[PDB]
Amino acid sequence: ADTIVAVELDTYPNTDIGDPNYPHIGIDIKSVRSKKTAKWNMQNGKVGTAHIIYNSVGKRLSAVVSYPNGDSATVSYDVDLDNVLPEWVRVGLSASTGLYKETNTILSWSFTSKLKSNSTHETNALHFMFNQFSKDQKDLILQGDATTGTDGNLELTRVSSNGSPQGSSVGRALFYAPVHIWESSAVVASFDATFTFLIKSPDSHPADGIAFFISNIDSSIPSGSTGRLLGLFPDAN
Amino acid sequence: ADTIVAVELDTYPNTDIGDPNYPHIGIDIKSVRSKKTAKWNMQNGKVGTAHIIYNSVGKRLSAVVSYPNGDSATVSYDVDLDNVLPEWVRVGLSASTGLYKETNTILSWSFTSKLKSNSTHETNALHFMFNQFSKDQKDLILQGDATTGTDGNLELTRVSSNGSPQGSSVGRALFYAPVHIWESSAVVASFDATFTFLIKSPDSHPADGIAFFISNIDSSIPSGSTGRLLGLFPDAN
Amino acid sequence: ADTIVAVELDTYPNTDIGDPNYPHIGIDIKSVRSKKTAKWNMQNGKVGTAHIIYNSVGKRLSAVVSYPNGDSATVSYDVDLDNVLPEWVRVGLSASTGLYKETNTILSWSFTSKLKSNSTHETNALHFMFNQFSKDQKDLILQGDATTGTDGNLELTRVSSNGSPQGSSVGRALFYAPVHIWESSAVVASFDATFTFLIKSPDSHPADGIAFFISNIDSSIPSGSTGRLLGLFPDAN
Amino acid sequence: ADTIVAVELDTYPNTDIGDPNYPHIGIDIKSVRSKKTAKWNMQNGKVGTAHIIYNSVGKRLSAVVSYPNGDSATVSYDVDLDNVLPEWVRVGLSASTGLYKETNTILSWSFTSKLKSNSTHETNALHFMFNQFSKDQKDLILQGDATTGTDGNLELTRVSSNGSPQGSSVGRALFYAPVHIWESSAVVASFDATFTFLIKSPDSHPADGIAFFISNIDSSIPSGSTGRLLGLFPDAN
Ligand SMILES: CO[C@@H]1O[C@H](CO)[C@@H](O)[C@H](O)[C@@H]1O
Ligand SMILES: CO[C@@H]1O[C@H](CO)[C@@H](O)[C@H](O)[C@@H]1O
Ligand SMILES: CO[C@@H]1O[C@H](CO)[C@@H](O)[C@H](O)[C@@H]1O
Ligand SMILES: CO[C@@H]1O[C@H](CO)[C@@H](O)[C@H](O)[C@@H]1O
Ligand SMILES: [Ca+2]
Ligand SMILES: [Ca+2]
Ligand SMILES: [Ca+2]
Ligand SMILES: [Ca+2]
Ligand SMILES: [Mn+2]
Ligand SMILES: [Mn+2]
Ligand SMILES: [Mn+2]
Ligand SMILES: [Mn+2]
Repeated sequence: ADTIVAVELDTYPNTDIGDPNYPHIGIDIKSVRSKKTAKWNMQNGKVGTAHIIYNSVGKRLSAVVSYPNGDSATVSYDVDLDNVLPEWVRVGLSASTGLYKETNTILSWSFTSKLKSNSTHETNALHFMFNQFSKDQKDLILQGDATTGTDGNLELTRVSSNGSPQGSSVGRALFYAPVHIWESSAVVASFDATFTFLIKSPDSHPADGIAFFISNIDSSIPSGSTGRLLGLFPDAN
Repeated sequence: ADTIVAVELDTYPNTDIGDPNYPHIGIDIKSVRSKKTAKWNMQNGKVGTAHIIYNSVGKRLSAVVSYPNGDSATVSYDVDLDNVLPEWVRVGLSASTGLYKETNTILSWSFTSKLKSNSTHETNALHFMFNQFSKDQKDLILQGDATTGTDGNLELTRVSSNGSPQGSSVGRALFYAPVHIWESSAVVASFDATFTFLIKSPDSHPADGIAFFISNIDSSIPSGSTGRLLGLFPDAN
Repeated sequence: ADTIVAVELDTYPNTDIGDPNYPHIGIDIKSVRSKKTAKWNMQNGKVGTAHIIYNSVGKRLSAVVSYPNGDSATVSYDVDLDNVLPEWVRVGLSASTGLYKETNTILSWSFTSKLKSNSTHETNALHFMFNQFSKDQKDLILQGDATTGTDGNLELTRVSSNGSPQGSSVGRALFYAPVHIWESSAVVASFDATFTFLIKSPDSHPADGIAFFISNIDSSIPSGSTGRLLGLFPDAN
Repeated sequence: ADTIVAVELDTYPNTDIGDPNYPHIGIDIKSVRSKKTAKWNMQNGKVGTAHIIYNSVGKRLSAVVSYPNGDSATVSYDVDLDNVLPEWVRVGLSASTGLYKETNTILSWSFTSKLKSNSTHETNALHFMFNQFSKDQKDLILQGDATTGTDGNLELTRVSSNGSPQGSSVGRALFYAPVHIWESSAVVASFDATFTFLIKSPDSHPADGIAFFISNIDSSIPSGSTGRLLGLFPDAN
């Protein structure tokens, strides 16, 4: 299977697979069963912002999700990603719907990675920022139901022409270049990511969420990973 | 044929095909015959730095090459790259040797592209920085004789096991991700590139040069573009 | 007097001092009499974005102002700022009102300066970005009627508590740190700036405009520089 | 008294005042007695690199010091800097010598601060990078014996005309602009700092160390804070 690290914005409490019984943000290390969660007031129809930060020194993977009204949820988990992730990875966004649904609309997405060697000034870095997604976004690998160009937005899951979300959808966007996320010789490996999203559901309850993830370079949507699996895992192990 | 925009650090006067009779910096718009050149005193065995700068507002492509003792060569050329390059590109480094040779050693390579649209705050950006090239450097596409990892460097052309450069070599390094170099709705598209290089010819009779280039995404080294053609062009037209 | 370089967003045609007879963008080199202007459709009440770019290689100072509807005005002027500006400078925004008025509201402001030496990797850089201005913005020197903290915005000129603009107002905001804008030894000196603004007038015609400027470090509003003088010059010489 | 948060590269064990009995890296929260230290093998006459990293989400301040041969020391400490520093600060470098001495030579110094608020896209940022310090370097506040310009470096403490360091020296370099280190409404405040240093003791008996610090804006060198007090603290409490 793929190797996944993710920060999940999980809109739907799947308590059968260990979700807490509320919308929550979570840190997923090789399992959908968040090593750590925090309660999250997902505000239906509002533009939210997620920030993900890690460095190899502190070895603490941190995430915050906030809305303009100031409500914010945070989660941090101590993890040495050198021991989790392959040295080269891709990074992406993933979202799903199930039986319940929501738009999983990405308005913007940036990422910075840094690999600082002992050698003096010898930082390697990758940064990208998408504030506008075009129809044919060639630096983005779109997977599953992921489309771009739709209000300048990335729709990770299916939406109808009227902006109505479809259920049992999964989709992801990976940045095209492999990312060197750690290196033997590196003093500091550090990455941060930000994305802004608009999760809107006409249902009883929104589902299933958005995740920022780091995978093996050849990572693909696991079959069946709609719903609670968030486009990330083949199962709930 | 590929579409190439390049800045050439041309170490070998091929007067035969329109080079000036001295080592020079040149701007190459779809031809190895520079639209503009400037005399360049290549310092054998020294680390030089080339900067390349363009924005879509000023519509001037500028390049400078310097060495630590302060000596520098500059060339700039008015061109609207929107009329030249496709909307998506790859950017890269190329080098060649021919009858004569030199180390085409790249010690560092950074690049920033920005696309600032109309919509308000909607910059797309890419930036990468390589101060250290690794043996297997998955965000570079290595072409021809280009290799990475030998002293943390990118050797664009063949160097024998003892640091001794080889004739009739060509190699290139393209950043893996396509680059949105322009867009109709962008207010500003800008890019700048820096690389540091070590050109050493054991005889001080160097050939043929290094180039920063921008090409069609599927650019490959044209057949028999060693020597004066710098791995960029199929001929000297 | 101060030494001023500015990009003006000039909302009011003062043809007595050489303004073209329309709103225009302009490049001001030590005079309010733009060395170069372009017609500008200032859209009353809309959020506009100005981008200013220069580098020391191309020696072309470029500016674009755009609105979300895609209307954009550009101006570029060849100028070697090494010959204009002191080596250390401050950078800022300025705006004025006269007999006519407008809000001169700055929503955001960023600036990057870069000073790259021959010495290898030896960039100096300053970057700042204000997307939110607070009441007591200590990295900003506010001059004249300039206030911050008002919707998270910088109001360069007087506005009443109901957001109504006042005439015969001038104000500016300078970034606190001196900026090293050029250096003998530098291979590349380059700066860019962006700001977003909301110019709204209830009058017949808006006045007088917003400028991004670079001055001597001790620069202050010239007395009387409300109105067409834009907070920049003591007169129209 | 000033409020100091610092990372110390402490070259001289003052066991007397709680140093461990070896050269060490330390995190100093309002006291020269580090909350956390780590053993540091200072390499006489080599260029070392220190990285300091904090974000307000993870609430862990981490520092690493390395030398080109790969050897490195790391310390991290959970602290919420919002409860420690004022909202606005200056950031700087400090060094001292005492009975014993060393070059406290800074070759480069960069810093990034970000304040990411609630409002959507509303990052405030500051970044500066000094790879070259100039004789009159108007964006640094030089305090005590600190000087700039000698080999393009910042000598934090006195060095005789022949490169020979002096005892009982103190000096500091603060970036000129106040830094918005935190804000109540910010979702994320983060900062990171890097500097490269050359500590040379002709005898290999070095004292006293270099620190990266964050202080009240009006921080000055406390009286008799040469030696073990690193120009940071008025006493060793
Ligand atoms: C209750 O059934 C589920 O619906 C929720 C919301 O979609 C998902 O968590 C899950 O995987 C199924 O598809
Ligand atoms: C003399 O033949 C050439 O050698 C020079 C010097 O390398 C090149 O410019 C060229 O294309 C051929 O390979
Ligand atoms: C017509 O009088 C003027 O009003 C316009 C608009 O304010 C300004 O250009 C000028 O300086 C005076 O104050
Ligand atoms: C022995 O006296 C001290 O010298 C050492 C070594 O420099 C310092 O730590 C200290 O504060 C005094 O100056
Ligand atoms: Ca779930
Ligand atoms: Ca040639
Ligand atoms: Ca005017
Ligand atoms: Ca000590
Ligand atoms: Mn979950
Ligand atoms: Mn040529
Ligand atoms: Mn004018
Ligand atoms: Mn100590």
